[PDB]
Amino acid sequence: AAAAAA
Amino acid sequence: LKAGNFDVAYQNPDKAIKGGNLKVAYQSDSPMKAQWLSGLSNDATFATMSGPGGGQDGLFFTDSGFKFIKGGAADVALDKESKTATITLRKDLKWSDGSEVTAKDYEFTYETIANPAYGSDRWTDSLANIVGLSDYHTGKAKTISGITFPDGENGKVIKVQFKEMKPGMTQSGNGYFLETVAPYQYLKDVAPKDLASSPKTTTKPLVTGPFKPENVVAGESIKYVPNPYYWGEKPKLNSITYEVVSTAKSVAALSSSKYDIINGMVSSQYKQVKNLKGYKVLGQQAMYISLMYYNLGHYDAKNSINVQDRKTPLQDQNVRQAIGYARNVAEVDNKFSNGLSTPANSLIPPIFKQFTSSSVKGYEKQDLDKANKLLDEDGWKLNKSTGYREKDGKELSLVYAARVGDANAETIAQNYIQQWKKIGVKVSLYNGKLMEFNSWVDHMTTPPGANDWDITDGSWSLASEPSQQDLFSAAAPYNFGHFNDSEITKDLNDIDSAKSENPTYRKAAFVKYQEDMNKKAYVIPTNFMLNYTPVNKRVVGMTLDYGAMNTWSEIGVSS
Repeated sequence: AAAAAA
Repeated sequence: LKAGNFDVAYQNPDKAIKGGNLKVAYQSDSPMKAQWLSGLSNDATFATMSGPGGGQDGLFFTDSGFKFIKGGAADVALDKESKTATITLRKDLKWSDGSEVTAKDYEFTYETIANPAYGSDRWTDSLANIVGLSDYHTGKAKTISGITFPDGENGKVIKVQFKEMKPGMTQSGNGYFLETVAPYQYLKDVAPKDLASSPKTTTKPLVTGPFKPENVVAGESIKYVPNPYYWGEKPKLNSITYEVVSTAKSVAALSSSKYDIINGMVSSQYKQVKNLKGYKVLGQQAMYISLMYYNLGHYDAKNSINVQDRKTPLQDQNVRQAIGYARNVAEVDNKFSNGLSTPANSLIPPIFKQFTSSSVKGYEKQDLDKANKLLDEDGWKLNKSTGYREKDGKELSLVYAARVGDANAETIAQNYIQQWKKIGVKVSLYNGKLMEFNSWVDHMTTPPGANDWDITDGSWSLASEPSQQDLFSAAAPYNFGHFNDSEITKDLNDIDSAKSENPTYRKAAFVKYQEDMNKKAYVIPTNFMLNYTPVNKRVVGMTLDYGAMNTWSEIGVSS
C-alpha cells in the first residue's frame, strides 16, 4: 500500500 | 548536486524577469483525470500535474531524504510518551478563496478515505493504527475518536492518537498519518457518493498552493495563476500552463520549444533529448529498485505466512550467490541504459542517504570465477560432454520468468542466460518467451504461488518511507519467492522498533538488513535508476533536488 509495481 | 553524470539543478546564468508564463507538460498516452482531493485521486499523471496548486494540498516540508522538517503549510511533531502526532497548521494557511484552513479540513481528509461512501481506493491497514479509525471505517463509529482538536474544529491544531508509534513516522509517505487537507466548508453539502465527480473537486477546486487552477480542460490541461492567499513567497511567474503530451509528440515539442519543461519522459527517448540544443537535461536518483527473485516456497493465505518449502537447488546459498555473481548487470547497463540504470549494491535506493550506504556490497560486479568456485565447492560438478553442472546425478537447469517491459527486454534476458551458461547453469525462458506484465503479476501474486519458475525479475516504485515489511516479510504476499528466515525477520523488526526512533540506530538496522539480504541471497538487487527532465535554457531556478520546497514560487524565466 506504499510501494507500487513499476 | 549530481545524479550520476547529470546535474540536479539548472544554474541559469541569467536573471529572471518579473512575470512570465511557464509551459510545462507531462508525458502520458492516456488522458489526465482531474481530482484535487488526494484521497479520491487514482491518476499519477494528474497527481504530478497538481504540483503548482500544492500537490493535492500536501502540508509538510521535508529534507532531501524526505524526512519531515518544519516550515511548510503545517508542522508535525511526534511525542513517544503520549503516542501522538500533533499537526499545527500555519496561522495564515488559507484556501484559494481566502477562507481559513482549519483543523476540520485535516480531519476531513481522513473521512474522504475511511468513509467508504466517498469510494476511495486509498484505505490501508496502516490507518487502523489510529485509535478509533477502524471503527469509523466499518461504520461502527460516527466519528474518529483518535483525532482531537485542542482548539476546536476552527482552530489550527490536530492531535492524532496511535495504538503504537512507528519510527517511519518521521518520513513523508509513511502512511500512518495523512499529509493533506480537504476544504470541508466548500464540500460539506456534496453527497459523499457525488464528491469525486463534483465540479468542486475537478474543474473548480479550492487549493492551498502558490498557484490555483483558473481553468481545467478535462483530460488535457490546467491553466495556473497566482493564488493571492498563499502563505509563502509570491511566485515570480504570472502563470503556468500544464498539459499532457503523448510519447509520440514529446521530442517534436522540444524541437519546436512548445514546452519549457517535460516531465515523465521515458528512458528510451533520452538519446533523442540529450542532443537537443536549447535545453539543459537534468537528472535525479529515482525512488526505485529492481531485483531478481528466486522461487523457494509458497504462500499460505489462510495463515498469512510464507513457507520456504520448495524443492530446488536454489535452496543452497552457494547456488543463489553464484547465479547473482554470474550476471553482468554493469555491462548490460553500459550497453543499453544511457546512464539511466546503474547497478544496485543493495535493496534500498541511494537517494535514502539516511537508510543506506554505498559501502554495502552486493552483486554489482560480475565475478564468474567466484560463481564457478561456489558451485564447485558445493558439489555442483561440471560435465565434459554437456557444459553443465551435475550433483547426485541431476543437472543444474532452471526456468527464468523474464518479462516484457524494458525496450531491450529480450536482449537483456538472453545476455543473462548466456552468462549463466558460462558457470554451467542451464537457464531457459518461462514457456520459451518473455511474460507479459499482467501475466507476470498474476503468476507472482496468486496464492499459493507457482512451482514452474525458478528465477524472475521485479521492480518497485518505493514510497518515501522505504518499508521493506510489505515486500519481504514472512507475512508479505509480495514476497514472491516465499523465503522465511529468522535473521531477516529480526532485521525487519529492528528497522521498525522503538530503538529505531533514533536515526543513527535506524540507519544501522537498514544497513545490517541489506547486508544480510545480500549474503542470504534470497533476492539479488539489480538496478537503481535515474529520472531525467529536459529544461529550456530560459528557465531560472529549476532543480530536481527533492529538498527544494519552494520551486513553484522561485522558478522564473530569463526572457
